[PDB]
Amino acid sequence: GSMEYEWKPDEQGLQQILQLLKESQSPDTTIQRTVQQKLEQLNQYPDFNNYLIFVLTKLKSEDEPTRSLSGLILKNNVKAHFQNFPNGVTDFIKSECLNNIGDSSPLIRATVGILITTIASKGELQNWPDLLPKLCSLLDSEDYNTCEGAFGALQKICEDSAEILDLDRPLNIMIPKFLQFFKHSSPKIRSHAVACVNQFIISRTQALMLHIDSFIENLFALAGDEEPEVRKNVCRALVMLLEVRMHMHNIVEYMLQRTQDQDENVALEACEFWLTLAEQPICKDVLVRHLPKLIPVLVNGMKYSDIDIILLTISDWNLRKCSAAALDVLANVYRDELLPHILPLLKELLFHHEWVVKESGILVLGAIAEGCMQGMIPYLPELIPHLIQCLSDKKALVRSITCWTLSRYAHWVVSQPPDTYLKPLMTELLKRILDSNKRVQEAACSAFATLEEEACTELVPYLAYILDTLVFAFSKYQHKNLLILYDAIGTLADSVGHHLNKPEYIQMLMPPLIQKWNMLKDEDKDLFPLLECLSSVATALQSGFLPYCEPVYQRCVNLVQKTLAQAMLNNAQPDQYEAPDKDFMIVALDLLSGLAEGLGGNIEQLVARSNILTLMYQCMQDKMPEVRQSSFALLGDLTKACFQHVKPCIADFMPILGTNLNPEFISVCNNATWAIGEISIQMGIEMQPYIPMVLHQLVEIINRPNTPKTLLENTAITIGRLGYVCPQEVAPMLQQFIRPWCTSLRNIRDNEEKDSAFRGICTMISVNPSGVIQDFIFFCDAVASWINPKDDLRDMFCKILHGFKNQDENWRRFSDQFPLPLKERLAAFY
Amino acid sequence: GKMDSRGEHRQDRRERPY
Repeated sequence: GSMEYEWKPDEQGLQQILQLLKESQSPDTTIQRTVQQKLEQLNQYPDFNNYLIFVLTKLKSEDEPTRSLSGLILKNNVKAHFQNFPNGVTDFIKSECLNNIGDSSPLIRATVGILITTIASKGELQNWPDLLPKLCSLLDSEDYNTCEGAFGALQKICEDSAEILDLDRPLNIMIPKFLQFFKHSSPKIRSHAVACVNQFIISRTQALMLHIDSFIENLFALAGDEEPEVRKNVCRALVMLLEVRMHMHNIVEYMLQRTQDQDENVALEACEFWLTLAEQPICKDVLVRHLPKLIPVLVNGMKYSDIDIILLTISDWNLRKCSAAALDVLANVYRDELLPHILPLLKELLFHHEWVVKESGILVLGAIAEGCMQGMIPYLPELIPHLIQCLSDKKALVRSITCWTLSRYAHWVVSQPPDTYLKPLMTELLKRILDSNKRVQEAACSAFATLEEEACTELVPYLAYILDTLVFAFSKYQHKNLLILYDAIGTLADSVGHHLNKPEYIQMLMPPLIQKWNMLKDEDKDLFPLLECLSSVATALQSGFLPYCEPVYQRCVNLVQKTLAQAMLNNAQPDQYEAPDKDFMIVALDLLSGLAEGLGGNIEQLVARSNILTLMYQCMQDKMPEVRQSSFALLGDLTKACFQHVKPCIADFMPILGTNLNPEFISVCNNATWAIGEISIQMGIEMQPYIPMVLHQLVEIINRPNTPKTLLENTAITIGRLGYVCPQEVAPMLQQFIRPWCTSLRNIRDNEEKDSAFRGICTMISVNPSGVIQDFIFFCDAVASWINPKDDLRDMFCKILHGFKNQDENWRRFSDQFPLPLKERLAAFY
Repeated sequence: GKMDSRGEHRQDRRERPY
């Protein structure tokens, strides 16, 4: 009795909708494409969705391929167009979907379930607030399909939306009910519970840390459960808890015994545990014992599955990748200390005949290279040739993995004679780069890139064959590997530097890049790598690139102009104008950057008669850090190129860099900092006024923990130059910045930047000598960094530095505290 | 010089499984 309610449609649209569904099930394809569009077009009503769900709930006298299809098209009508949703009509969807879930038919259960989940995750958890309490009340079990359906709905809801739940904070009452179903008889319910709870563990919410003590104790009881899903969610829970928590004695045996499970998915869910463990500092003194059982298991998984060989695409994270990664982080934890565990296996598999295993062996060699590098060197002189000859294999996977794994020992290959190792590697590598198989081209290129990156100037004599084969591949490649070809040539010019500047090498390399240059338009995204490629090439061709400087420079300035214009338009009126892709600015600037770094003063004629400085001053204020990074880099290159044109704009530049000194934008800060450096050595004494704005930030930056060494080096050079030109304003900070300055300035070459930096510090010390005394050790340390100093600089060190030593009794007790080689190098050199 | 997303990009997109 009491009170009730319901909804009733009419015989109007039900017949037409039923004909549209019965014909929307037609075996023809044109009928599906027609009727499905007509139904996605008959949504202009507020009542239509109540028609569909009326077919789902009350139309109990109709075949299920029609009912479930109606509910599914309702799913798409809510998930798709939900802004024009009638609220009162959707109420019927809420009540009917909520109360008709325990239907005995599994199909209706599944479609209603996905209706509830899509209504929740697409309709948010706010507008409908009586859903979760009624689901949790319906969760107290009855028959079977009821609590299982509402439970699964809570699984997909808790899998999608999770943070938002942290309804009077209801999760406190959720966990015990899960625990009530945590010791359930049916395995599926439990597998739903574990996966339900596994979402709120990495988020380390405040509701679980109270009900966790017995939670995990109970979690261990599901160790011997048979349903692969239960093992999946449980092992998942342990892997996730390994990151935010520190029974380790038997869990290692359960996991290692479970790593060889019959299901590769579950074995993966248990395989991430080794990554999460090897990341934490606990793995050092807990994992070491039972390893000889672990290593072969990993190698047992590192072979390609029977499934994956046929799809060659592959997935993106498998037991293969997870095993290789686990072996990676473990090798990085142990360094040379894992040779015994593996070496017999390598000696075996590396010379097998069934290649499916040999591939695994070569991959394992690639997996321990970075980790166990120092202990692997002695075995190498025989290892590489077997890989060299392995490059001549006929099967593709072994050839490619030979390219990459062979590429991983680029240092030892290039740190030995060339005609012995580097020449044959380059030869065969180039011969397999021109392959009929795609992955061999891409992986062989991405191996050549590393080979040049570690080889550098050793590639000068062979540039004819290198460029010949690489441009043969240029005209012979496709598109997805062409990006990596641009990578290879860019890394080339970056590696072999100026020695590229020969007219016939230009005749090999430049005609195709000019063809690709001419055929492409400005709105084509493929210009992103090309310019970048040319950028590095513009660094190497130097003055030989003069005949083509005008058009390239012009096109870059134009691109910048257009992009900035569009930016302004989107800034003034979003609803009418378009927003641009600012990736066009950076790359352009990069080229311009590189252009200066290739031509120097030869760019003069171009920089004056082109309103480009103003464009830079407009770029340096944008929102994305990338354009400030690249724009400041260009500012440095232009400052060292020509300063007769930049001088006035300097007045409006230094304040910008005054606010662009921020470590949160590392990629920018360095460049910004570097700019000031190249400014000071050009501004001379004129650099005087702008000091108090940049200096007090720079010194605070140079004494920071967890700071990249490149930023401390460019900051060091900047402070040095600011001191060389403005010693009276920079000098008093010596007690405050002298420590990490020379502490970090030990890992540099000897040219001009370090020279002007040490001139600056020498003038600043001659002007304020009181600052460095208590830390003078460090200074002497830095003085041990010079191998070829100039005459005047040498005099600067030996004369005054001699003054400190001449004022002879205490410099022994104070001197014999740092190593002898530097001691007698300073004592004999200065 | 420049903490280049160029050099870091072309370094990252070098293909490998390990």
